[PDB]
Formats: sequence, C-alpha cells, structure tokens
Amino acid sequence: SGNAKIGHPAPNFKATAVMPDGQFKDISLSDYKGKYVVFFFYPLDFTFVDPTEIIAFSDRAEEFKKLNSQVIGASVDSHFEHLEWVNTPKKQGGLGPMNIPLVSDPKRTIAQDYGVLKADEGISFRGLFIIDDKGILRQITVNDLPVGRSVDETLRLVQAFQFTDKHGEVSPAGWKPGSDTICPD
Amino acid sequence: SGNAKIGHPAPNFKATAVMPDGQFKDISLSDYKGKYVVFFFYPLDFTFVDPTEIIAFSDRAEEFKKLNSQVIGASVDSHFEHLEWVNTPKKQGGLGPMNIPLVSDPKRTIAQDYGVLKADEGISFRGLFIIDDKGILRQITVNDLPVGRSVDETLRLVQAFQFTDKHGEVSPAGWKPGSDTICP
Amino acid sequence: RIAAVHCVPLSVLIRPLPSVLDPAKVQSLVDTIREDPDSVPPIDVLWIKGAQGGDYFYSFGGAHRYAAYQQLQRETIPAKLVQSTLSDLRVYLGASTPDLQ
Amino acid sequence: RIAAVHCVPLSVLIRPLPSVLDPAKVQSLVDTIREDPDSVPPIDVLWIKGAQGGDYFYSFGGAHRYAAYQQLQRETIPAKLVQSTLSDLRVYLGASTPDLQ
Ligand SMILES: Nc1ncnc2c1ncn2[C@@H]1O[C@H](COP(=O)(O)OP(=O)(O)OP(=O)(O)O)[C@@H](O)[C@H]1O
Ligand SMILES: Nc1ncnc2c1ncn2[C@@H]1O[C@H](COP(=O)(O)OP(=O)(O)OP(=O)(O)O)[C@@H](O)[C@H]1O
Ligand SMILES: [Mg+2]
Ligand SMILES: [Mg+2]
Repeated sequence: SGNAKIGHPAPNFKATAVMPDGQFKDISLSDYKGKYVVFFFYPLDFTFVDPTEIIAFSDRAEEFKKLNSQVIGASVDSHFEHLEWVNTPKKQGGLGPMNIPLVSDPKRTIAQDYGVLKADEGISFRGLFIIDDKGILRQITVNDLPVGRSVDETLRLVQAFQFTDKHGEVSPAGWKPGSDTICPD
Repeated sequence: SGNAKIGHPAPNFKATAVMPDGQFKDISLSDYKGKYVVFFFYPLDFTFVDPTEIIAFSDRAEEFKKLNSQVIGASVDSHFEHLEWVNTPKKQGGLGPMNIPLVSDPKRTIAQDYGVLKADEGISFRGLFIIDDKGILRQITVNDLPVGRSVDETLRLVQAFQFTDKHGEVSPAGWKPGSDTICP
Repeated sequence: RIAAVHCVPLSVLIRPLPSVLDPAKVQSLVDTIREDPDSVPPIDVLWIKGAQGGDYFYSFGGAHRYAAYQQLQRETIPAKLVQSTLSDLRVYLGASTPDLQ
Repeated sequence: RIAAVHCVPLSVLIRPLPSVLDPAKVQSLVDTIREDPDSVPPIDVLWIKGAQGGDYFYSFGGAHRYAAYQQLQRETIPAKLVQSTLSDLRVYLGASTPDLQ
C-alpha cells in the first residue's frame, strides 16, 4: 500500500526524532541525500519484549557507516517516549544508548505513506526500506509482528545495490564494431 | 498497489504452471492451504543473466519440504516459454530441470494483485511473499531488478513464523491467581 | 500491574517468541536464586482472558530467569501479573495470535 | 543479434552484476582456450546506444570465460553482439541504469 514504489523517490517525511546524542531534532529523509538510507519501522516503544532487533541495528551501526549508509528507526510513539526508552536499562526491557535516530510518527502519516500501517491496531508493521543516495526506493521488506529483521541480510542488500550503482559510472567505449572487428579464423 | 496485506488472506490466483515433471497444470494458491507457501516473482524468462536465484530455490527445495512449505515462482511469460527455459541447458543461460512449479502470469493480473508490477515495462519486480498454512500473508519482500533474494533468509523467515504459529496451539491454564497464589 | 508478586507455575507460561540463552548467565542466575532469591526480580506475565473466560499467561521477557527456574525444577516463578487483552496480544503475535477460548 | 562473431576488447565490457568465480573452472577454461578455442562459444554482449550516440557494451553472462581471457592476458574476447535499447538495459539494472549518453 501507500506511496512507497520501487524505482521512485521514497516518500519524504519531516518528523521529530531523538538523535543519538539524546537531543530532539526535526529531520527529513531528504536530509540524507548523498547517502543510502535504511529506514525501518517497529510497532511500539515499551512493550514486554526486549527491542533486540533495534539494539542489533544500533550496535552494528559502524558496518552501515562503512557503506556510507544511515540507519533510521521509527514508530508511532512520541519522541519523548523514545527518549524515555533510550534512558531505560536493558535489564528493564529498555533500549539503552542508541547510535541511530528514532523518528516519531504520532499522526501515523509516515507509516501510511510507506504502506505499513496495521490499521486495526494503529501501529506500524516491521517494515524496512532501502533508499539509495539519490533518494530512490530500492527495496521493500515487511514482516508480520512476531518476526524480526536481519542486520546481515540488510548489509547484503545495501552492498549489492551499491555494487551495481557504482558500475553505472561509465563512459562511451571508444571502440566501434565493423567489418574490421570480426574475429580472425 | 495491489491487494497483498500482511495479516490478510493472500490474493488467490488460478494460473497455468509448468510442474516439476514438465507437465502443464492450472493451479490456485488456495490448493496449497495446509502448507506454508513461498511465492516469488521474477521479471522474464530467457534474459542474458543466468537465473541463479530460481536455480537456488529449486536446488534447495528439500529444505523447504522439510518445513512443510511449497515454493512457487512466477513471471509474466507464457507457460510454453517457461517449459522451453526448463529444457534449455544452464550453459546456455537455461533453467534446467526444476523441483518447483513456475506460474505463468501473461495477463499481469497476479503481479498487479501482489503490487509488484513495473507497469511501464509490463514485468514484475523481484517480489517474494510468505503465506502461512491458513492462506494468510505473513511477509513481503520486493527488490529492485538488479539484486537477488536469499534462500537462507527465506528459510530463516519461514521457520521463525512457524515457531510462533506452533506456540499458538494452547489450551487454558487451569490455574487461577488469587490471594492463595501470592509468593510466600 | 496487579498488586503483589504471584508465584506462577512454569507449566502454564506461554513463551511464543524465540530467545538466545547464554548458558553462563543461566547458571549465574541458578546460583543467585539458590543463595539470594530476593535479588532476582519478578518477571512480567501477561494474563489474558479467552472468549469463553479461559486464562492464558504469556511471558515475553525474563528468558534467562525462566531457564534458571526450569533448571532448578521449581514449580513456580515469581511474577508480576499484567491484565491484558487479545488486542494487546496481537501486538506481539500478529497472525499467529490464537483464537483464545 | 548481429551475424558474425566480433572480437570485443575486454576493457570495453561493462559487467555491473557480481559473479562468483570458481578458480578451477576458470583454469579449465584457460587450458581449453589455449588448446581448442573454437570449442569455447562466444559470450553474448549487449550493444546499447546512449542518448547522444555513445556506444556501450554490457556483459551479463560468460563470467568464467571472461575471467579466463583476462587470465590469459588476451586483448579481445569472441562475442555475439546483440543490439539493445535503454529499456532492455533497465530490465537488468532497474534504478541503477545510468543516463547513458
Ligand atoms: N547472577 C545474576 N545474573 C544475571 N542477572 C541477575 C543475577 N542476579 C540478579 N539478577 C537480576 O535479574 C534480572 C535479570 O534480567 P536480564 O534482563 O539480565 O535477563 P532476563 O530478563 O531474565 O533474560 P532476557 O533479558 O534474556 O530475556 C536483572 O534484574 C538482574 O539484576
Ligand atoms: N574447460 C571448460 N570448462 C567449462 N566450460 C567449457 C570448457 N570448454 C568449453 N566450455 C564451454 O564454454 C561455455 C562455458 O559456459 P558456462 O555457462 O559454464 O560458464 P560462463 O558462461 O563462462 O560463466 P558463468 O556461467 O559462471 O557466468 C559452455 O558452452 C561450455 O560447454
Ligand atoms: Mg531481560
Ligand atoms: Mg554461463
């Protein structure tokens, strides 16, 4: 659903995020042009399951940075609630300190744009989107609520897209087929 | 676009497929109720790139069978074209013999239903869909054309959904909290 | 949370999501529970009523504490009960949410 | 598809998709190319025109054959040229397709 279409500009958003330094900032996806973006949703802050998946993406943020890529998480919870969760010990089911921004989507409009809203619950599914350095959507991943995403799979995808992107830096050949270029016997 | 929504019945289709025995059969997604289904699209038969990912899902079909899951591939090409490709050597960019059925979607309606139609080109993106044994859509994966899908990742997802599905086979506790159940 | 700490039988706890156990952390908690059980906080348990009033108890955290109690072959584990609904369950389970009776 | 077999300089071929090479298969092709080159069929090369008539040559198959010619320090590789459009290219490359001039 939504307006997220492969090969098209990823839907832009402007939203209040909790930055890795713990400050609030109003950010837009378009701020990250020039870099690949891994943009992922999760349903809710402060549930009874540990945010293992989020901690894994933040823990391995260096592997994304090595690929010139920015990871950004989002949920429908307020940015105040994101910061509370950051400031909650992991042994109390908290996130702990984050190496990635966490976007707040309290109007559900970003989730709807990305077609990942679970309407009967008012929360996002586990959607993950790979957006290239030109802002173009390259990959859609959406899981039902019980099953997490893999950092290894995500890094595989980012590197494969970038490999092919980089091989598009080409110049005209300066070789022309003709009667002269037929292979000798 | 399309009608594929997580937690809802996967769009049914009826289509002519080429079966692992090389025969044509009209099949419906709903024929596979009771089994997990991995339904994947690919753009076109007979392009200049080897169909490595299709061969991988076919080669590893036993790992899916072990999970009571059926893998099905699809493109907009005719079933006649699917069979020619099956009968083309891999050294000639062919598929070789397949352990999985290949659905034909020449009207592009299945691709449209699953929201993976690249409408300008009239071919499907690399979409892959995990459908549970009740026919419910559990997972959406769509790649832009140049990047393939992982059999290892797909099996990871199937087993993870099935893990939590199996934990839904429960009956009531027969234990009631009250003043008698406070810890001493 | 319901007021007090309840001793929930391990056999009634539904643990529908996978977790990675560190055997050394399990052993460490086994040791602590024997020595100073009050230092090991209660886990959180969601108490859900089925359509016909059946009782269901879901555990989504405290994996290592649960492993340690099963190792000790305890009948019950200290828990805080959280009265919850099917709608709350579906946040965790999605289309794996059973039609609880 | 263009009729004869053309000897395409290795250096002009654009190979934008990754391939996994088997070194023993590369080496086996090296030896065959030396002994009986006629038994190693041409690779298929897509000849695309840029917006301003630039020439581009894409190789999507024949990874082992290409590596074997490289190993052999050959200038060109036998190839069938297939005249193709930017639309054809976009099938392979999606939003990685360059604005070829
Ligand atoms: N020896 C011990 N080892 C680990 N934790 C202990 C120990 N003794 C007491 N604790 C307490 O028990 C709780 C264990 O919580 P922790 O989040 O580490 O694991 P868990 O919740 O049981 O399992 P998981 O977090 O993997 O689901 C913490 O409050 C911790 O302070
Ligand atoms: N020694 C050899 N080893 C492999 N193939 C050979 C050899 N000699 C001739 N051939 C022929 O060369 C062609 C090689 O095709 P093949 O599909 O195996 O590899 P490729 O197309 O060069 O690389 P890849 O398929 O990995 O992209 C086949 O037609 C094969 O019959
Ligand atoms: Mg814990
Ligand atoms: Mg080949």
